Amino acid sequence: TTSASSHLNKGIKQVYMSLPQGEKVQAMYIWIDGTGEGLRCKTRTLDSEPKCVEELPEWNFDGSSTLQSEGSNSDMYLVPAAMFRDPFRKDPNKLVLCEVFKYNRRPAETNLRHTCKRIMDMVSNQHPWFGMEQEYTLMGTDGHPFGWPSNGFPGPQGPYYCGVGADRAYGRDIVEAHYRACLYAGVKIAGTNAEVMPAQWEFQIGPCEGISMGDHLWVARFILHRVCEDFGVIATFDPKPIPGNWNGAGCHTNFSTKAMREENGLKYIEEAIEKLSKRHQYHIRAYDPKGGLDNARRLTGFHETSNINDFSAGVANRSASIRIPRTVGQEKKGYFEDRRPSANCDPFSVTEALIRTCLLNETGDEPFQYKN
Amino acid sequence: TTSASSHLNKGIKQVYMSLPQGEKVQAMYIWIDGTGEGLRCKTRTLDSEPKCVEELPEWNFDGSSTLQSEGSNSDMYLVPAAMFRDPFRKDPNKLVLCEVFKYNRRPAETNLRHTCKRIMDMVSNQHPWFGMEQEYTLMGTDGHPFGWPSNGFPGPQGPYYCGVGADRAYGRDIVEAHYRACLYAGVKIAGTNAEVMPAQWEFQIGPCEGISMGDHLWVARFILHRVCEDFGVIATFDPKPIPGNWNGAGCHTNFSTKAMREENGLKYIEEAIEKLSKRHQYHIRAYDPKGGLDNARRLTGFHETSNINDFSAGVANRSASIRIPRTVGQEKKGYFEDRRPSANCDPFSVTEALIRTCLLNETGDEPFQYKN
Amino acid sequence: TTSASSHLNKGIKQVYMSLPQGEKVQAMYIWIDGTGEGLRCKTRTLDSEPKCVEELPEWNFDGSSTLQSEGSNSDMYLVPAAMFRDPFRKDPNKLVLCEVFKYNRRPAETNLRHTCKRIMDMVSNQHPWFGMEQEYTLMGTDGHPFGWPSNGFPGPQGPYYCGVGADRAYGRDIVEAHYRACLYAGVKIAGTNAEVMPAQWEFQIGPCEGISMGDHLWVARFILHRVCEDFGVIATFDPKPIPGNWNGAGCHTNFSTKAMREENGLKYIEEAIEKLSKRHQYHIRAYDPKGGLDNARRLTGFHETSNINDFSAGVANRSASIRIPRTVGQEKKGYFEDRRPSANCDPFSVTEALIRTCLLNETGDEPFQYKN
Amino acid sequence: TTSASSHLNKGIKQVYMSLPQGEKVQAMYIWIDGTGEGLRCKTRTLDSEPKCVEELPEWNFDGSSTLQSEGSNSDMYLVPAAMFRDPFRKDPNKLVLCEVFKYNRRPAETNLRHTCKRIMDMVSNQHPWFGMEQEYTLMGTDGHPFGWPSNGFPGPQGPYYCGVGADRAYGRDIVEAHYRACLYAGVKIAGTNAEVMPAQWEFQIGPCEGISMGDHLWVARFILHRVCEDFGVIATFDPKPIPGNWNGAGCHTNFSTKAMREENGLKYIEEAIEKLSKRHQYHIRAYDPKGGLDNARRLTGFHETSNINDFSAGVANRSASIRIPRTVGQEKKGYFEDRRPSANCDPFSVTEALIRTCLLNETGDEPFQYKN
Amino acid sequence: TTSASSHLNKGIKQVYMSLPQGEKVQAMYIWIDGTGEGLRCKTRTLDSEPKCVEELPEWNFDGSSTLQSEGSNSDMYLVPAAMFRDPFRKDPNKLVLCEVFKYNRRPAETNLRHTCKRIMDMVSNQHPWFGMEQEYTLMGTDGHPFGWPSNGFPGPQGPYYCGVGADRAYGRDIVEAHYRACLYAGVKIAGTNAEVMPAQWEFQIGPCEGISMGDHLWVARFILHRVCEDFGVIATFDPKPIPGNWNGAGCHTNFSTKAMREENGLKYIEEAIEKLSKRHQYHIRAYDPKGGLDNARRLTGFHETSNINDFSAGVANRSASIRIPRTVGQEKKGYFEDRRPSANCDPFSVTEALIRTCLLNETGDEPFQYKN
Ligand SMILES: Nc1ncnc2c1ncn2[C@@H]1O[C@H](COP(=O)(O)OP(=O)(O)O)[C@@H](O)[C@H]1O
Ligand SMILES: Nc1ncnc2c1ncn2[C@@H]1O[C@H](COP(=O)(O)OP(=O)(O)O)[C@@H](O)[C@H]1O
Ligand SMILES: Nc1ncnc2c1ncn2[C@@H]1O[C@H](COP(=O)(O)OP(=O)(O)O)[C@@H](O)[C@H]1O
Ligand SMILES: Nc1ncnc2c1ncn2[C@@H]1O[C@H](COP(=O)(O)OP(=O)(O)O)[C@@H](O)[C@H]1O
Ligand SMILES: Nc1ncnc2c1ncn2[C@@H]1O[C@H](COP(=O)(O)OP(=O)(O)O)[C@@H](O)[C@H]1O
Ligand SMILES: [Mg+2]
Ligand SMILES: [Mg+2]
Ligand SMILES: [Mg+2]
Ligand SMILES: [Mg+2]
Ligand SMILES: [Mg+2]
Ligand SMILES: [Mg+2]
Ligand SMILES: [Mg+2]
Ligand SMILES: [Mg+2]
Ligand SMILES: [Mg+2]
Ligand SMILES: [Mg+2]
Repeated sequence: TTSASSHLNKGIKQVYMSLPQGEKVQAMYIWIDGTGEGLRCKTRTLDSEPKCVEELPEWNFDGSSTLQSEGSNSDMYLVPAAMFRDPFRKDPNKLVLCEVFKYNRRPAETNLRHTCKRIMDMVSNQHPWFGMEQEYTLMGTDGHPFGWPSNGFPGPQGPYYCGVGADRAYGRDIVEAHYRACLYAGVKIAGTNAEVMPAQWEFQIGPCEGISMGDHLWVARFILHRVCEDFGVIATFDPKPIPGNWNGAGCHTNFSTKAMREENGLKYIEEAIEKLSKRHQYHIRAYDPKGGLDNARRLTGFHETSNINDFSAGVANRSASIRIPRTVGQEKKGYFEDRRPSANCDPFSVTEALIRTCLLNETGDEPFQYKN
Repeated sequence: TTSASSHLNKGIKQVYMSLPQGEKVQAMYIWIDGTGEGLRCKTRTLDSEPKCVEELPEWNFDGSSTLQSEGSNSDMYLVPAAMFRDPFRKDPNKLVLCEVFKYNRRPAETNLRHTCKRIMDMVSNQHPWFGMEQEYTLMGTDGHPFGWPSNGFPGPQGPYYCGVGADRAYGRDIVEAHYRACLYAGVKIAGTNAEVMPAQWEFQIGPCEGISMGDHLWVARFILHRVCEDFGVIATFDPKPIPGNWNGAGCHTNFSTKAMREENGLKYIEEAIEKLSKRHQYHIRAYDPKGGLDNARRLTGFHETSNINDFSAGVANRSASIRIPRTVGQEKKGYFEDRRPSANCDPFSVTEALIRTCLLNETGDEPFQYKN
Repeated sequence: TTSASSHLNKGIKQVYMSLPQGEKVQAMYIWIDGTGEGLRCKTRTLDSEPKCVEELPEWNFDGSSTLQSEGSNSDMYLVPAAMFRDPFRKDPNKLVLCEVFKYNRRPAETNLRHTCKRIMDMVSNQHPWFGMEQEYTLMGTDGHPFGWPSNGFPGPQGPYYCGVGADRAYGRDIVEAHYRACLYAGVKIAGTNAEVMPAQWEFQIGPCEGISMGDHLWVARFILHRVCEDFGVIATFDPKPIPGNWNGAGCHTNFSTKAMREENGLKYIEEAIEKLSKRHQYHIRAYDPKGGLDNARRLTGFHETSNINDFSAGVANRSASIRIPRTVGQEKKGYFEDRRPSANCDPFSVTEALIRTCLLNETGDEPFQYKN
Repeated sequence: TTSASSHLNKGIKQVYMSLPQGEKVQAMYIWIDGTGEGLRCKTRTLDSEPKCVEELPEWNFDGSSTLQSEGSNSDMYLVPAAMFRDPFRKDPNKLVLCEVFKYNRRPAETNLRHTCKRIMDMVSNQHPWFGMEQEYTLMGTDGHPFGWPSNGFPGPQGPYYCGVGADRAYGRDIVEAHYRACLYAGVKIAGTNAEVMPAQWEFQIGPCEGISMGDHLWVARFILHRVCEDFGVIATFDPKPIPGNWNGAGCHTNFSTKAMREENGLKYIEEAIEKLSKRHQYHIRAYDPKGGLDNARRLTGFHETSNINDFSAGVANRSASIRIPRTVGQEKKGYFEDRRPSANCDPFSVTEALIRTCLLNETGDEPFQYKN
Repeated sequence: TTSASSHLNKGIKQVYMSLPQGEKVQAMYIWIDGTGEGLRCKTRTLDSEPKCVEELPEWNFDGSSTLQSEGSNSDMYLVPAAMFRDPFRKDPNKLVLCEVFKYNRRPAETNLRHTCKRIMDMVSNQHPWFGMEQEYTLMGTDGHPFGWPSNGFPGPQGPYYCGVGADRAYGRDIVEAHYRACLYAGVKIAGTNAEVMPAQWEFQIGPCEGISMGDHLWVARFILHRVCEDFGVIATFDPKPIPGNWNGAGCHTNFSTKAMREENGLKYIEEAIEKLSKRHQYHIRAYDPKGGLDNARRLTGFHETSNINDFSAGVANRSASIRIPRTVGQEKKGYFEDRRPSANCDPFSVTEALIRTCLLNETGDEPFQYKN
């Protein structure tokens, strides 16, 4: 059910961690791996506490161990990009998110922040905002959802959405610890709730400005993985973890600009939606690390989902693939929600695709190569 | 016996919860389900601590999954009504109880605090007071009462009422934690005691004036469910959890007015009882969430219970439909107790029916006209 | 072996008990039930901290559940008698001992404090002092002594009296916790030691004047029951728990008066012993809740016990019915010990009979009825 | 879970049963108790092997222990009615089914065979034939269906009907043993199959003539109970053991006479159905051991059942109350089926009601007192 | 629950017991110890198979180990009295029941067959017949009844008497094995049934003539003990093993003579009843191994038992001290039943007392010496 490491005595760990540290500081480097969905990390000591992200050194790792290079020139580079406070070691320790490069100082295949930042630099004038809702399922060490009957199923759906009670919610300790850890670290977490099927949860981040959204999301999921490791369970972002009559997991994203946020933005929202209506296949390709075969499992037209190759829009409709909140419609200003993306999406890719389609008016099936 | 969640290590949870929070504040929203006897909740972050229930925003939820709407017009509203301190995440965090309205901004089917408040407003002058006694049973995850022998029974009744000892009281930790948490939160809890069958307990709320009774009781129920979830057991309000020669569970209500309290209260008490004597079927219908089917299994005439179809009153008689305390009878002032309502009743409905029948001098088998 | 409640996580309980209370305070009422040996309790909240036992209101309970009345007029009365401060909830909470009356406002059958206090205050001038040694057996939830081999026995007696090893003493945690709890509450506890048979212990209380003996002993018994409930074991006062070649349980009593305790008090000690020599059957009947059937199984002339119906006395003779300490004999001052009472005796009855026979002068098979 | 008795070593019992018997013989008596749905048994020793049911003597039992009489005149009589070979002890030992009589020689309250025999005798010319389909569910000692996940459910329905494999058929050994034992005993068992709900099964008895149908069915039930006791599981005939979206249990009955079995009997079948369509309420009341409240939980129009308050007929319609097999319809002769009776019905009552309504042309609400 | 020796592999033993024996024969001796209710046994080898009990030789044992002598003159004699076939080792091995004498060749204290034989020889001409019903309870090694919930109780009484099913009959395999072993051995066993309390059973021995009754009953007790040892459980004959609202155990006895058996024996039956009605205390003293202390705990007036201090008679009344079967009453010949003796009685004493009081017209509280 749970891993062997979770059966050790944690009082010993607390006793050891209670010791005073001294004068030197710990820093943890984190980066994306070659599969486009994993994460890796390492630790090193520093002589004094940094005050900003740009006053700490670069590093390197062995690329042949993460299938990002060959043995002859396995060396790769790590360049810091953003830093936060460390909730597992407390102040003055830090967490560092880095960018990958090849031995010739060129971005790696799975490095998309490089282009996303350049794209954001152009529209900084109107400075949009993003907010995403991440869903996940807690799994045991034997390949079954945590807390489910051994080789069986719980009752039918209907009582588990936003439920309270020992027979209606599984694993709230993880959620509470994750919430507090994100708040302490400095990730702007906005809320949480339980999902339709048991052992399924959700948390939301934002609104975030420009490039910071992807960094915030990535650090949040790193923290989730670390906490789950502490408790001895597994967190998975698979879009369809359990086949059959059980809901899937998505990553709905909310978007707005200054024009929409101002008075009478509904017309701008409408024009943006009409622009989006003509790039369905391009966006579907963008929203998946494997081109869309993963999202093919989830999007089937039922269980509060729309069809893979059908575009629609509406107000208060949760199966339209794009919806306007009723309050937003009534007030004639706000944002709109896109609910095609999958749970294992890449925030940089999704955000860049949306920005390109909406603000730069470009069309086709291949992104415009370069802009000044 | 106990849930899998209860077998995780709680020291980790404690160390995570001991971190400083910062400047943000957490708030939990609670509302009543579409079946009339369930609860749901979810959380959000706020920029600063509120100091009144009128200075925090509204929200919404998906009604399709709570059995109160359909997909096309699923969205529903939430309007805060009362506020308390959060005992699970201490200050400055809060918890909020709210009402439910549908898309056209009309009260939902299961919302009755609206009318209850509207009528308490017009009855205000008499300053009515209420007090209620809630009973419940503790159950394991396998469907048997907590602590009972596996596929068996404990000894016969008689030594379990207000008992002390490892062989006479089951699950006192839950009770102690629940009472302390209620006091911290600010609910008007008045006491507790053990009941006739083992693993059965009770707590009392009040006295409180007017509309506050319902929200106090509902918040106490939510706190109990949360504490039981933390410990890994289930709390049920079923009127007849175990068939046979075992006691049921009820919700005795106490009623009073300023005239009955100041002096010569028996004169008003007797006439109120007389007026209540001729609305038996109406009150029985009001006291149940499903028209009275559930209560039929409890009220049978024995086990210190009155019959369903018979009305009675007396002094110090615990087998009647209405009881008058001996001290009240002696001192000529006080209150009287109604023993018909079942353990899974709705306080809003109960108090509304009581006020209508007693103080408004109404009659008939139908709810009265819109106003009074 | 141990109860199911003992297998819950107590860190959660401590965390919930680690919250501030506020302005309101809790009081726990305790009284003796209709069997003459059981205890019951209830809790209620007060607006402010009481300063003396005279500030507490009276209360009531349902006598049909406790086997002391009928459902028609089950209601009884509770009137506080003594007050201590609660060691399970810390300051400013309290626990209060009460005596029971019938609905006529007269004492109940098992209420003996009423006459005991009246007799005590009639000889108060003499300043009588009492001390009692209470012993008990720790039992598992399956009906066997705690820590004993499953269905087996430990070695023969001889090494367990005041043993100091893991193979010589069973359950010292309970003993230490009980000692500290009594000291914090304010009971007049004087010492403890392990007994001849494994898993058997004893504690001493006194000396205290007049009517305080019964109150102190009863409150100590309640505290022991609560602590054992916390740890998940059972404490029993049965005079002969294990049949065969194993020691029994008794409650020796020490008695003193101002006349004695002075220079050459041995004269009065011997005079009182001779006076007591005449009422053996009366004292034997008094010393047992059920007239002496229980004490028959213990008093058999073996294991340092005297015969049931044979009176004897001597200095430093532990096999006699009455014993005088050797130091008392050497100094010619002090007290004498009565070894007849059984472990489940009633202090009020025992002390009243002792004073009747020693300070007052009474004879015959019945007590003097006209208040003396 | 399974019973404690099932964990003993059965090789010892086999070794003991291998002993040669001798010249004495054993006989087991079986009868119905006061609840109307229970069986009891006991054993006697005989001097020689009987050749027919006429050679066995009468006996008696204490009726105060089966709630069938009072303690003053508790004696009741047993009169043998049918005989079979014993499959648990093998030849020459016997099984005997008996009728119950009162101390004054009047039939007991739950003795319907007495009237059924006369009713069947008065219509011996037609040579009626009957056939019943008994459905049942296997349960563990913990109260859940055998083989189901602990506190959980198996997959949705559809693959279990007439299933084969370790994951779609639970407990086939019991079915095999029961079939073989019935064949050895001499009961007319026609077939068996697995049912829609996992752990649910069915077996068919018939065709039998006249009064023998009830005897065969009762003996079959007894043998099933004994086999399940040997294996350590429980067999329940409750119409609706699991609430929700799961199948119930019925006791469909097949009926025909010589005229119907002859050529062009479809006319007789149709007129019988016609005259049967008038006494729906009477037949519903007769088809229940308690009166019909039990069958109300199964007949609701769902999962291949007709509504309790409506009467309907058809050829291939399995949702109607009466059905006519397609083969019968094509060939113009045969039998017809009744699908109303519940799983825990009494065959004597069912057959008596069918005969009275169809062949004796009775009408009204109360049975004709004498003769028909 | 079950003993360690019952967890061994029994196939090995079964393999070993299949070896051909040879020309030697084993014989096991059985005798009653000094407590008056315990059995002992041992085995020896014989050269040839004996044909009658007179061919077996004498033997001896060490009485110091059975508390029947002292260490100096410890030797005691054994004299064969009856012979049976061995069911545990099969033919041609034997069982032998013996009498006990001390070193000077006269009966020991607990040897009553010596006197019973002479008393029976005195009245041989009347051909008395006896029959007894033995009740017993099965227990685990932990001290609780076999199959009972761990530290709990099953449902209330009512369904267990003569029950069938996994949930209402505990340990039928032992009953079956004991029945078959007795039949093979040659004991006159007449039947068996399940009793009111779960795990309680009964078997009937008779009708035996004269002195053979005690021999048959003792051998049956021994066989039951050996079978239970094989299965790993304990059989206890205590009259009241479980205090409370649970049935006790008795050893009812049935008696007749040739005159009673012949026509119009009712006069002799009632004559004997009236003759017995005036020696209640003497018979109560004789019907116990310790003067009647044990039986006092069973006879209390309820649970179909008569009061210890009263004598009664009637027809078909199971609450009286004596009873005449309704069949006997309807006819004018038969037998009568005495329900006073306890489960742990001695058949020799019971039969001797009945004969002396009913056929020798003895009087007083002492037995007449020598012949009558
Ligand atoms: N003006 C805005 N621009 C972008 N995102 C916004 C804006 N206002 C709110 N959001 C985001 O919308 C999200 C709301 O998600 P959620 O409450 O789960 O909506 P729903 O449950 O109705 O899909 C929040 O994460 C928030 O950050
Ligand atoms: N004047 C009053 N008006 C209304 N309710 C009152 C008044 N005084 C006391 N009560 C209520 O009466 C209740 C007493 O309940 P409880 O003591 O459990 O009743 P019982 O003694 O029948 O068990 C308390 O919850 C309290 O709030
Ligand atoms: N003057 C006195 N009057 C009454 N009791 C006394 C007096 N002096 C001591 N005692 C009591 O005698 C009790 C028994 O002492 P204890 O240590 O048990 O000695 P022992 O075990 O040898 O009997 C103590 O609890 C003490 O309070
Ligand atoms: N001529 C007949 N008269 C009465 N009953 C019959 C006749 N022929 C067959 N039956 C009965 O019909 C039943 C058919 O059982 P089954 O095939 O399970 O029914 P279904 O086809 O509805 O599942 C058998 O139990 C059999 O005894
Ligand atoms: N003629 C008789 N003389 C003596 N004993 C008899 C006679 N007939 C039957 N019995 C005895 O009756 C006993 C059976 O009684 P039982 O069936 O237990 O009756 P119940 O259970 O109603 O008390 C047998 O042990 C048998 O020895
Ligand atoms: Mg959301
Ligand atoms: Mg959304
Ligand atoms: Mg109350
Ligand atoms: Mg009350
Ligand atoms: Mg001492
Ligand atoms: Mg002492
Ligand atoms: Mg069928
Ligand atoms: Mg059919
Ligand atoms: Mg019998
Ligand atoms: Mg009998």
